[PDB]
Amino acid sequence: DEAGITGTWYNQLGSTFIVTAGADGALTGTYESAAGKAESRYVLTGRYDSAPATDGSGTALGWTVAWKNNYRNAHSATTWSGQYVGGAEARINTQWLLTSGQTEANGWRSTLVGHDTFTKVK
Amino acid sequence: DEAGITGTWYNQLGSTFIVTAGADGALTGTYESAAGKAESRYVLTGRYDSAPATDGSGTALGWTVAWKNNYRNAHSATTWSGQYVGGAEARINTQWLLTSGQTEANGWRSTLVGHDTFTKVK
Amino acid sequence: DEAGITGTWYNQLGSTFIVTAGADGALTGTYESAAGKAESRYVLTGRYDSAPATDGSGTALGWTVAWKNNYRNAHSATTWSGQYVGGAEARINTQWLLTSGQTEANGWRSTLVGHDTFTKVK
Amino acid sequence: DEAGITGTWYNQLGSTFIVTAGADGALTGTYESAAGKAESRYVLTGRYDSAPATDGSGTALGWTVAWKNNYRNAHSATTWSGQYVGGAEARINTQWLLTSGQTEANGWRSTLVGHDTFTKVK
Repeated sequence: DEAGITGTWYNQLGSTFIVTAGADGALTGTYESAAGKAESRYVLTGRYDSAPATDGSGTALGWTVAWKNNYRNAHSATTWSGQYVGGAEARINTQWLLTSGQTEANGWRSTLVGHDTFTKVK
Repeated sequence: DEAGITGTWYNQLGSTFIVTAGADGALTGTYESAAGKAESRYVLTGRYDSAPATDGSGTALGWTVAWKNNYRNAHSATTWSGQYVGGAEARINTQWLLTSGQTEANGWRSTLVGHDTFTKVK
Repeated sequence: DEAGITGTWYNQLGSTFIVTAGADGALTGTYESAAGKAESRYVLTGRYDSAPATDGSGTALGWTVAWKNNYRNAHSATTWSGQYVGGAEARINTQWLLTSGQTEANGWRSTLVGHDTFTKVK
Repeated sequence: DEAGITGTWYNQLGSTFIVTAGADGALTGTYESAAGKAESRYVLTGRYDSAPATDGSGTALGWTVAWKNNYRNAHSATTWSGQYVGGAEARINTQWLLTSGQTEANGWRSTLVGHDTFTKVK
């Protein structure tokens, strides 16, 4: 599934995730968000299970983007946790957490949760 | 906060997170879980906001561990999203998502959510 | 939106949510899950914002089901948090948390997170 | 555990949750938040597993508050999912989701996640 994961993915928001999966579990790449306080591409890094089971289960993975690049600093970071499912309609199904830098008093309002689905077309 | 983040952290479960923060936002390191289907150390990678605001807000960050190393393969990955708060009781406050590889039919039961707090002592 | 919310909704799993919205914010009804350790109907109760803004924003709401009825006891409860959006393709968009009764030591593995979308057809 | 749950609970934010647990799984009561856009008391309703297992596992429960009362309308609702653990340091351990009414375009930024722990003292 190194082969399966590596490439360009798109989510339902129009965001673009470009990733290379390394042989021993690394994910590296760039993320471009169609939504929020984001412009251009941001570095991403993450991990995947390089030896998934072969019972039709997906391949567990995750990655993080900190929302800082040369154009913008959104004082926040998102992590996506999910799985890759291969085949003719290959998908990466995720849930994510977006934490923004807040005072310790405003900690309760720091973290958004949502869900993105990534496909190889759009 | 490169300085502040780099080092060894412990959570309320007894887990140990060793991390180096790089100058332009990288987090690399190892994670050893006191809980779950985990043995020894696992690679982690993530990102942090290398230029946080200076109003007392924390520093947004996240990282991922895929639960595969030479000893075990738990067909799963966790991502932690949170923030570093510095000072005499420095903390990394997080929420996490743990996704396990599942059939597409069992997707609804794939992802656990929780929260860990990391400190420099314990 | 009392009118809009009251009725029968279906999610992407084939589950059926029957609800009455009361004038001062109550939600009462029954839930029948197509997934998991569930049979027949279960009581639900919840709340909604009975005076939403009129800028095209949805109507905030939530409800809980404890997974006990005469046929089954799954020692667990789900809560759905989300919003009702009206019109020709009316939707209730939700995120949910499912907590299962666990020992205090297994607390970290107690809570699943996911997302359901409800429609008036299927 | 009807007995155990019924009463007044306090969380780490100073919020106060007053609840009655009914014999067949109902939770009714009032919630007063020390945090956020909240004043005075708000209705809550929820459910609990009225027949938990007796292996030391907690009692699964959840409830919802819509943030509207005579004083304020915050166009939002929170749901808490968690468990009651009895004994000399009785606790209700929760994760919560707070959804705010948003346009369908801003749906991705609608829902906060966090965690509250409730105790019988403070």
